[PDB]
Amino acid sequence: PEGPELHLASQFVNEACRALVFGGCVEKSSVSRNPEVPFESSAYRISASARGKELRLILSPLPGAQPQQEPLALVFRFGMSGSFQLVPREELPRHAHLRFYTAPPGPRLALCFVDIRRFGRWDLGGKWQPGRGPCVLQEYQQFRESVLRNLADKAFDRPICEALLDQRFFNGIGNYLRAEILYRLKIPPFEKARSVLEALQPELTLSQKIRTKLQNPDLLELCHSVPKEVVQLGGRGYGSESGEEDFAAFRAWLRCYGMPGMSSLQDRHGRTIWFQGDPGPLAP
Repeated sequence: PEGPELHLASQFVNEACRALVFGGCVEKSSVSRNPEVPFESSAYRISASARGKELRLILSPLPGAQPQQEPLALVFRFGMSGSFQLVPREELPRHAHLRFYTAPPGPRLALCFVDIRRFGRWDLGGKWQPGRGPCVLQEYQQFRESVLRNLADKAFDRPICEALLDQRFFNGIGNYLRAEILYRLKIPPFEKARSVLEALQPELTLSQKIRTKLQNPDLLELCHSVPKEVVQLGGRGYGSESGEEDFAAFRAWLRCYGMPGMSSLQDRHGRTIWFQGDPGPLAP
């Protein structure tokens, strides 16, 4: 998955669980190789936040809840088929590998992490993955400063289409985003990364920026604004029944990835990069 989805998923959990009270233990399917979640509370609230391609759930016991339980955070990585779904207790999805059940007050429901392929993972604790940089959606300024400050890193000797997938610097950018981003600026996917960013190495006022930056956004600005477009398009459809409608809108939003006429190549990782025109000097 890519940044927009994790963000939208987090929004869904928070909104759906805002007034729900969960209780009991957190159940993991026997088949799941992920860790068991030591937790038990008669009444707790679930909240979530996202950062790049990671979603963090926080389980917070309500006052009076028993037995004594400290808040617990869990960080998830969705994988190809992972998702969060809120369903009726008697309709648990066949591939629900981690489940949280609502407490007696009101209709019995279950928040589930569903993942048929089981590529998804979760770890105990609220610590984000070591080395992942700032989220391109929620931490734009920190994301940008970190890239410019570390341009000397060997990560930028690779072609731009490959560096865009390096989560140490572009946390949240995935295969369809790098294609759409590069297409907006018509930047050859195999141009040396540092070469495309070098020029970017309380200065300009708003009037100056409006005159020379507004209609000429740079690669780093788009790493934030492009995925933000997907977030706006997605609205509050995650977790609902508007899946068909949402994918149709996403399909229409794409300008390059998997589009007719567009060229395609395989990077050193085997991932397909879509582009239009010149592939670049470092093309395989």
